[PDB]
Amino acid sequence: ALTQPASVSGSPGQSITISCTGTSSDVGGYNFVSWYRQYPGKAPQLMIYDVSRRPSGDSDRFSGSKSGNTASLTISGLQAEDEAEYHCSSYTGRSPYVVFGGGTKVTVLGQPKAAPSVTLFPPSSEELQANKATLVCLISDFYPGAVTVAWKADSSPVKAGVETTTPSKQSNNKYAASSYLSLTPEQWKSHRSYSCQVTHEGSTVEKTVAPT
Amino acid sequence: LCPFGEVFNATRFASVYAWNRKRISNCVADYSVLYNSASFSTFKCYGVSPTKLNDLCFTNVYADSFVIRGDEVRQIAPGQTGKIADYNYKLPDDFTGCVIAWNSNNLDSKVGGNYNYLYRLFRKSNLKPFERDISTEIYQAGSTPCNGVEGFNCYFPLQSYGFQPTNGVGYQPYRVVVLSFELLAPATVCGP
Amino acid sequence: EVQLVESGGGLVQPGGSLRLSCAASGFTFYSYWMTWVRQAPGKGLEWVANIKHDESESHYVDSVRGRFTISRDNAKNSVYLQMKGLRAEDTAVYYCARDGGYNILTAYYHAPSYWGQGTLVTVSSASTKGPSVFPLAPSGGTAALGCLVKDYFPEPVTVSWNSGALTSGVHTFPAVLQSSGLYSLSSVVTVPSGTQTYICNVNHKPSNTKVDKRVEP
Ligand SMILES: *[C@@H]1O[C@H](CO)[C@@H](O)[C@H](O)[C@H]1NC(C)=O
Repeated sequence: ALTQPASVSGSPGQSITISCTGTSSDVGGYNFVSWYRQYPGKAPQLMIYDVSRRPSGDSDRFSGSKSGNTASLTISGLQAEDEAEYHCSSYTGRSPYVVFGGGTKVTVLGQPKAAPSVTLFPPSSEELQANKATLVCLISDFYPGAVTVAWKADSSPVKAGVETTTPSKQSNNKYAASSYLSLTPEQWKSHRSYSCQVTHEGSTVEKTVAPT
Repeated sequence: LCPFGEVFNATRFASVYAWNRKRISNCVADYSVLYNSASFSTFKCYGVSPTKLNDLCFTNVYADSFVIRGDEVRQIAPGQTGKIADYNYKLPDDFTGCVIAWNSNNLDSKVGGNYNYLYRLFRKSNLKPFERDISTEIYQAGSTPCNGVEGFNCYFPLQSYGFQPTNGVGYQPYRVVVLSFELLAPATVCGP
Repeated sequence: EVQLVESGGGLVQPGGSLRLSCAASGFTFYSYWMTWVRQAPGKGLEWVANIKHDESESHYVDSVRGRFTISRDNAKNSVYLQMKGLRAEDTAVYYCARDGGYNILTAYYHAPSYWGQGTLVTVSSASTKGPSVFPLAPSGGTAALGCLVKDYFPEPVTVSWNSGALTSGVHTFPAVLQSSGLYSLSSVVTVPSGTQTYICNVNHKPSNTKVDKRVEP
């Protein structure tokens, strides 16, 4: 409902800014923007409310502002322990009485950025014989651990049947993910190719597979 | 004869946090006339039998009056808990008197809400009996001072009833009169 | 200090019922609005319901209208979310929070402030089921071949290669949860680029399934 970046990264000591765009009937209509921090497996914690106000000294390195339908959260003096998910939200005065963005993962860079290595497997012929078809896109060794994966049949976007994992930290501290596209055998044989496109840090990697 | 109409037939009633009081003395109180005068939906007494009221003498009687939801008239009584009894209008445990109420939807509701009638929602402690708290100081729920403004752990202490004529019966406005029967001193208010 | 102790939740089948509760202490419960928020796995927060300090008002997200009921017992300092007709899309961690509310008199909204610890609600029709294992054949000086371990329940699965002899270049990825309610994962080995035979051993104890699959070009 609100729009925020999937992920932002900064180096320790720097400031980073997370934008959060809404509409005239929420971010642009009230001064009721709130920002929450959430660590894995923990409940959200209110860091900023009324666009720019701090509940406590725990938000001393946080600041907020708003222009038009976009709010911004800035974290200064970035520390390793700032790695967390940040959620913007706004009152709407109607269902949903509170709207959220999708959450932003902040990465505090601890190693050089690294592009995902992508491998794409086509459906097994044994799978085809079982009246099944799965495309398997394996994504490994990327840092920061944030990736968006798009599927294409020929060159058209494919949305149904897609199941992609959240990234998981490898033992080398880089990240891995995988995405699956399930198809009928006929769907698989009736296209010329399928593609797994993985976008990472504004750069996209693509693998394509074809029936043979 | 006690001028009860000055209280019961008042054109406008107070909000319950700002409840009004009229001292009544030096007059004959006829409660069978009061009871049959109107369509009261609540007429209950404490420390006295409602049906033996016209043979009683007291020093003074105080008539407190305010508006609340019909579902809150039950809180206007000794020994009750709830935001109304705790923060707005509190009767002592040994209250002697009567509580009278009637539906006022036709007078006190307004299309699109009548927001004039208020109640207190936050308070640092419960009212003592017959205490009256009109403060609008921002309520400080946490350790941070509120600086007179709303915010985190900082609440404006009053809330509006939104009395609309389409409200359910529990949520319609009811005018309430609490007659307190005081006896210290020669008696100045007797039944007939 | 404020405490919100969440209770309830667990695993049900579609169409089942649950009741969540939140028990408050450290603040005067009946002065505050309460709010429920949910978070599906890997997703953001979603507002679910809210209720006024006096239950005189309660709001619900559209997709739970007529299925969820928010309520509160002020004498017990508790707020409740009654859930009926549960659907798989209702699977989430559910949080109770304080505030979330709106004062008509001042037009001021207090943001959800203190939050319960969360409780997991899982709505699933899946039943124990052993995986089907399919070889993922090969075709930077190295070749990737693997095993698709598909359509099993519940977790976990164990995968090794050559009965544990091959451990280098082996990356077993964490599972997806499909919309059928079943899991799939993949185990891939990167090997030097017709000579060595590569075999993956898949073990699913809940179904007492064991399967070895040879992966060849
Ligand atoms: C209010 O007016 C009506 C009509 O004249 C009368 O019957 C009633 O007694 C009055 N109220 C009181 C408390 O006397």
